[PDB]
Amino acid sequence: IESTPVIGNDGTIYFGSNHLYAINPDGTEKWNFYAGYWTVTRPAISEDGTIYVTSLDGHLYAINPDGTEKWRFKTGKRIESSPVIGNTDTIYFGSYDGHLYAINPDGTEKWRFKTNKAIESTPVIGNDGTIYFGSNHLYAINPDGTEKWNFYAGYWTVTRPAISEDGTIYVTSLDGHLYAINPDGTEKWRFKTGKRIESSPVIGNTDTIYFGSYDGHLYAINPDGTEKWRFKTNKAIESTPVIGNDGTIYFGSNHLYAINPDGTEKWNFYAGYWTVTRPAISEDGTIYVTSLDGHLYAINPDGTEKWRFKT
Repeated sequence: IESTPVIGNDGTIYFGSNHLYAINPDGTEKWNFYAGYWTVTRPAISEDGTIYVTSLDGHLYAINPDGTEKWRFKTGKRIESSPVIGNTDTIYFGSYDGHLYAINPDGTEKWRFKTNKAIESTPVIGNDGTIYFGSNHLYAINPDGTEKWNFYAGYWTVTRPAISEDGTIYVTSLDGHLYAINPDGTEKWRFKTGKRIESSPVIGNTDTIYFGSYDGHLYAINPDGTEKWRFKTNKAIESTPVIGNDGTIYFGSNHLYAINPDGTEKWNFYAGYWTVTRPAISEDGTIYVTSLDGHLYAINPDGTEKWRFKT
């Protein structure tokens, strides 16, 4: 499976399925990290430049900025959860054994927090260091490894949360709700769509909350829980949207869509015969996406192709 591209602070683009490629912004290959047949996730990158990915066969890899392996942490259990960093360089990821793992920067385990469901989603670190993850419900964990609270969207699984500047926590649920949750874990409001949601919410522009639906619409929800607009496409939106520095809302599905803050279409980018990943956007405004045959595309802000890369 191709991962969402990630842009390091220095502009390097990291992408790939079971190889981790590091690409310079001019489209040349910098290095190639290979860990075996297993897909690795999009990386999280620490303040000191260490690159972390999880592999499907249960490793957390720490990789140096030149692509050499620094260490590996082994669990022997499936990982679909992409790692995140917080609380002074701690690395967290979810396991199919049901634990949230916390790993120290030296590759030793800090703690593991047990749950009764596989954690398939990416954890989220709040400004106060709370670690959140969505699975059979929304879990909030303290940095010390103790439970802070749990929020239930009834019976149904929820996505990883988005957290606003004012501390509101948002998740979507499989049955089609967007939930707004207060910092203390109590429900603020809910918004119903009546169709499946697998897309996670993102916040941008004037605290607006965006998510995709299996009805094929991109939804934009005001912070009071009322609908701002919906944008129709011909295919379920299963991936999570992305907000650029100019407020454009992007999402990847059968092609790459760019939507203006007002809900109108900005442009469409097609990657030939292939569906595409979630995009990444660089500070200079270049958009990156991978097609499912493994082409990394660099796309200018106006929707024209800047370059493409496949090894």
